Order: sequence, then C-alpha cells, then structure tokens
Amino acid sequence: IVMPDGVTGKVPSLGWNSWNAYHCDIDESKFLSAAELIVSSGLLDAGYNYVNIDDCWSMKDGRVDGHIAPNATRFPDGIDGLAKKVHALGLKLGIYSTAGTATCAGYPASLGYEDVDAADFADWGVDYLKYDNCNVPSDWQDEYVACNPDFVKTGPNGTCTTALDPTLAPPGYDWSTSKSAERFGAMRNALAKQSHEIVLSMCIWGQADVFSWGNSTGISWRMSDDISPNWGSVTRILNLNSFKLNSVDFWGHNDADMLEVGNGNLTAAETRTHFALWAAMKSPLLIGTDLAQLSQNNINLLKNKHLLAFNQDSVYGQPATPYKWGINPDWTFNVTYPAEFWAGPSSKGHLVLMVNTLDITATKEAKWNEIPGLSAGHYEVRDVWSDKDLGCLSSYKAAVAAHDTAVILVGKKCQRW
Ligand SMILES: *[C@@H]1O[C@H](CO)[C@@H](O[C@@H]2O[C@H](CO)[C@@H](O[C@@H]3O[C@H](CO[C@H]4O[C@H](CO)[C@@H](O)[C@H](O[C@H]5O[C@H](CO)[C@@H](O)[C@H](O)[C@@H]5O)[C@@H]4O)[C@@H](O)[C@H](O[C@H]4O[C@H](CO)[C@@H](O)[C@H](O[C@H]5O[C@H](CO)[C@@H](O)[C@H](O)[C@@H]5O)[C@@H]4O)[C@@H]3O)[C@H](O)[C@H]2NC(C)=O)[C@H](O)[C@H]1NC(C)=O
Ligand SMILES: *[C@@H]1O[C@H](CO)[C@@H](O[C@@H]2O[C@H](CO)[C@@H](O[C@@H]3O[C@H](CO[C@H]4O[C@H](CO[C@@H]5O[C@H](CO)[C@@H](O)[C@H](O)[C@@H]5O)[C@@H](O)[C@H](O)[C@@H]4O)[C@@H](O)[C@H](O[C@H]4O[C@H](CO)[C@@H](O)[C@H](O)[C@@H]4O)[C@@H]3O)[C@H](O)[C@H]2NC(C)=O)[C@H](O)[C@H]1NC(C)=O
Ligand SMILES: *[C@@H]1O[C@H](CO)[C@@H](O[C@@H]2O[C@H](CO)[C@@H](O)[C@H](O)[C@H]2NC(C)=O)[C@H](O)[C@H]1NC(C)=O
Ligand SMILES: *[C@@H]1O[C@H](CO)[C@@H](O[C@@H]2O[C@H](CO)[C@@H](O)[C@H](O)[C@H]2NC(C)=O)[C@H](O)[C@H]1NC(C)=O
Repeated sequence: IVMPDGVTGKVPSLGWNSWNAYHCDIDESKFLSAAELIVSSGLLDAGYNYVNIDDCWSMKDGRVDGHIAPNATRFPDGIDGLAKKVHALGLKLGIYSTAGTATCAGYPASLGYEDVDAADFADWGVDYLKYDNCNVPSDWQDEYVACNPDFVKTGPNGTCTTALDPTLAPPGYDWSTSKSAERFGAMRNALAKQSHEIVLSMCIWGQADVFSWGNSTGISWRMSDDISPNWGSVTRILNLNSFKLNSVDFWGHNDADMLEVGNGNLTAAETRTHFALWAAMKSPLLIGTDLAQLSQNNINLLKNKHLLAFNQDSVYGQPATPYKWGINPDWTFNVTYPAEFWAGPSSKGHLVLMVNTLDITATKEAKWNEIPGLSAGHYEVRDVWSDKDLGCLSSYKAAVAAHDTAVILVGKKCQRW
C-alpha cells in the first residue's frame, strides 16, 4: 500500500524486533539497549532504523477503561516515553497487536477496537504496527482455508485438494472479500484516520491468499508460519516464498519473517544464505537477536552494503527471482531443496545468488544465458561477500560450502563476445 508521505514503506522496512531475541521476557531497557547499539554499531548508518516491540508489552489481564494498558513495570515511562527516547536517537518505534480477541501470547488485542487502539498508538508516537493473526472468534473466522502449504495438508508438490482438507476453498474463491481481508482492512482504515503515520505489517502467515489483496491493505505481509533458528526453517520459508514473488514490488513486500542471524544452531554458511536470500527476496529485514552478544562478523554481515543496496533499490521494485531450481526440475515445490539459482536487476547491476542446498561442498556455475537480462559474453563481476573484483568473466564458477550461497554482482559488459 502507498503511504501519504510518499516514501515510508516503499522499499522494505529495516530494523530490529524483540521477539527472536527475548520472546515474552521484555522490558524498556531491552529496547533502549537495542536502540543505542543500533546507533553505535553503525547499523543505523547501514539503514536499520526501526526498534520494534513484539508481544508481551501490555498488561496481560485486560483492558483498562477500554484501552490496552502498557505494562508499567516493564515500561515505567510508558510507550510514549520510550518513543520519545527512541526518536531522539533518530530511530522509529514499532508496536504489536493482533487481529483477534487476544494476542498470540494471550495479551489484549484489537479486533473490534481498531479505532481506539490506532488512536492510542498514534498518540504515543508509534511508527509501525505488526498485526498478528491469533485468536479469531467464530463470527470473524474465514469460511474456508486457502492453499497455504504451511497450514494445510498437501499432496505432491505442495498441492491442495478438498479430499486432503474438506474446508479448502472452492475454485474461484475471492479472498479479497474474506473475513481475514476485512479484519486487516479495518486496521488499515483505523490507522489511516490518525494524525501520526503508522505503517502496517500484516502478520497473517501467508493465510487467506494475502498475496492477492495485501498490497491494497499494508506495506508488508508475513508469507509463512513463524521462523525458527535452523536450516530447516530457512529452506522451508525459502521454498514457499520462491513461488510467490510476483506479489513483491514497491510498497508491498512478502515478509519472510524476522532474522535469525546470531541465533540457534545456524552455521556461518547457513546464516549467510539466510541473510542474503532474505535481502534479495526484498523481505523486510528485522534483526532479532541481542546486539550486545552479536559477533562483529554477524554485525558486518547485516551491514553488507551490496545486499542492503539491492534490497533498498528505489528504481527496481521487484526482487531477485529463481532462474533455475538446480537439483530438481524448475518449479518443484520442495521444503528441503528449494530453488538454488537466483537473480535480479538493480541500479548497481544484476545480483546473482547460488545456494548450495547439499551438505557437502559443491561447484556452482552462473551462466549468463540462463539469467534474465544477461546474455552470453564477458561481464565485469564483483564478489558481494568479499567486495573483491572477480574480473572480466564469461561465466562464474565457485566451490560453495555446505548450505552456503555464492553471491555476485554482474556489472558492465566488458567484451561483446
Ligand atoms: C509444482 O507446483 C508449481 C507451483 O504451482 C508449478 O509451477 C508452475 O510450473 C509451470 C511449468 O510447469 C510454470 O510455467 C512456466 O511459466 C513460465 C512463465 O513464468 C512467469 O509467469 C507465470 C505466470 O504469470 C508465473 O507463474 C511465473 O512465476 C513463477 O516463476 C517465477 C520464476 O520464473 C517466480 O519468481 C515466481 O515466484 C513463480 O514461482 C513467472 O512470472 C513460462 O515462460 C513457461 O513456458 C514454457 O513452455 C512454453 C511452451 O508452452 C514456452 O513457450 C516457454 O518458453 C520458455 O522457454 C523457451 C525455450 O523452450 C524460450 O524460448 C522462452 O523464451 C521461454 O524462456 C517455456 O518453455 C512455463 O509456462 C509456472 O509459472 C509455475 N507456476 C508458479 C506459480 O510457479 C509446477 O508446474 C508444479 N510441478 C509439477 C511437476 O506439478
Ligand atoms: C503495489 O502497489 C504499489 C503502489 O501502487 C505499486 O507500486 C508501483 O510499482 C511500479 C513498478 O515497480 C512503479 O513503476 C516503476 O517505477 C520505476 C521507478 O520509478 C522511480 O524511478 C525512476 C528512476 O530514478 C532515477 O534515479 C536514478 C538514480 O538512482 C537516475 O538514473 C535518474 O536521475 C532518476 O532520478 C524515476 O523516474 C521515478 O520518478 C521514480 O522516483 C520505473 O523505473 C519503472 O519504469 C520502468 O517500467 C515501466 C513499466 O514497465 C516502463 O516504462 C519501463 O520498463 C521503465 O523502464 C516503473 O514506472 C510505480 O511507481 C509504483 N507506484 C508508486 C505509487 O510508487 C506496486 O507495483 C504494487 N505491487 C504489485 C506487485 O503490483
Ligand atoms: C508486568 O510485567 C512484570 C515484569 O515482567 C510481570 O511481573 C513479573 O511477573 C513474574 C511472573 O509472575 C514474576 O516472576 C516476576 O517477579 C515479576 N517481576 C517483577 C519485577 O515484579 C507482571 O506479571 C506483568 N503484569 C501484567 C499484568 O502483564
Ligand atoms: C525433495 O528433493 C530431493 C532432491 O531431489 C528429493 O531427494 C531425493 O530423493 C530420491 C528418492 O528418495 C533419492 O534418490 C535421492 O537420494 C534424494 N536426494 C537427496 C539429495 O536427498 C526428495 O524426495 C524431495 N522430496 C519430495 C517430497 O519430493
């Protein structure tokens, strides 16, 4: 969705969110520390400007006089006070609610209270709303389910049938008028009435075919169930998103979920793959780890100037897309062996990414004729990881470590042949 100021939300949101770092165990100090570290580490300089509050911020046990109350134990100066502090550092503040009767963690939520909550969030100076999808009561549930392989039983190749799920929507169903669309549109409309600009992140997990109606409603939409800090989760979301990239352009980006950089059992290679593909798919990039414990190597990864420039390109709205699946035939839905060969144009040239989904080193080759927008011949090439010149090349062949991604930027043609 386009926003009134003509800029905010046009390219993907960059920031930090408490959830993958702290889950339900949050307080004001955690946000202030995050804000200070985003500035001092250079992350703000790299473009990361949102400090986003996730679930568990309010008094759990009900509204106070019809309003969601901040938990004052956690936020002694309120959300408004926190917003002041964050804004003084040149940053923006995000908050969280749910399009249901309680949040996913059981806190007050906004279904039927969209105008009241929007007004409070705006009065506090909040800049960004993550709006989750738990706890939808009967009179607001959808009639049917959409074919979302993360939530519905599938046959081969991620296909749905009413034999597999008798509540699967009939052929031709118009999701743009489902109850899910209504629930999210109600919050769109409430936020749009406020005299403070709040962008809407639609945390709907790829449900209700948000791909078809999302752009009319918010700036971004989750496209899968919740991420976990492991390779299986990374490949699952990569596979799912690889089929949905025609929904991604200016003002409306599929959200591959909060980054797991620095977390869990992800290896160095797996972490590069995750970051690089989230960037290239033009998902919002929300850091989700305690920055006080994040290695400099991971900080430097998050600041990768080429991946950030690509993600943030103000001329090319579309993401990198798969040009060859690799181990499987093109367009094969597979949660463990997603599409390997990706590319897309930008102001700085064509970004090309080659994911090694095998668990041993493998040679991978970027062949220009295979890549949309390029043709046989020689191009000037740069390695995105090392920022080194790779020369004037007729193709690019690399040994890629297990679960790593080779990433290059293809510049000008350097010979006609
Ligand atoms: C498993 O499930 C998946 C997901 O549902 C199914 O995926 C199908 O697979 C189809 C092929 O079986 C595939 O059809 C191809 O479509 C391309 C055009 O693709 C563009 O436009 C489509 C419609 O709007 C989009 O769906 C595409 O988006 C998808 O792909 C992009 C990446 O490419 C992703 O970014 C995106 O997220 C999404 O996944 C995309 O925007 C056709 O070009 C292609 O046509 C082929 O046969 C034609 C002959 O009839 C021929 O004319 C074509 O020419 C090509 O090759 C020629 C050389 O022979 C060249 O000369 C031409 O220049 C050209 O390059 C070509 O040979 C084919 O129709 C669908 O797009 C895809 N749908 C989706 C949503 O992904 C699988 O089929 C399932 N697998 C099994 C098995 O069941
Ligand atoms: C969800 O809804 C939104 C809102 O409706 C949809 O957003 C719309 O997306 C389209 C597709 O991306 C936008 O159209 C395209 O915009 C780009 C970029 O325009 C801006 O770029 C121009 C270039 O900047 C230059 O900067 C350079 C330095 O960095 C330098 O070289 C120059 O000095 C320039 O300053 C600039 O002229 C504009 O003013 C912008 O500021 C265009 O490049 C596209 O044109 C290309 O595509 C055309 C159509 O194919 C065609 O003419 C030709 O191919 C051309 O090369 C194109 O116009 C559109 O603006 C945008 N709408 C809004 C309101 O922002 C979104 O698509 C939708 N999602 C989906 C999935 O549909
Ligand atoms: C508001 O937040 C406080 C602080 O996290 C919560 O109080 C903690 O509650 C746990 C579980 O009962 C106790 O173990 C801690 O000792 C409490 N900490 C402090 C500093 O008191 C509290 O439950 C929250 N209240 C509401 C209504 O959400
Ligand atoms: C997902 O793709 C992989 C890779 O092509 C499939 O794994 C192969 O399966 C065949 C049959 O079991 C074996 O011969 C190969 O050894 C497997 N290769 C690897 C690298 O593991 C897998 O079956 C696919 N999954 C589904 C459900 O289709």
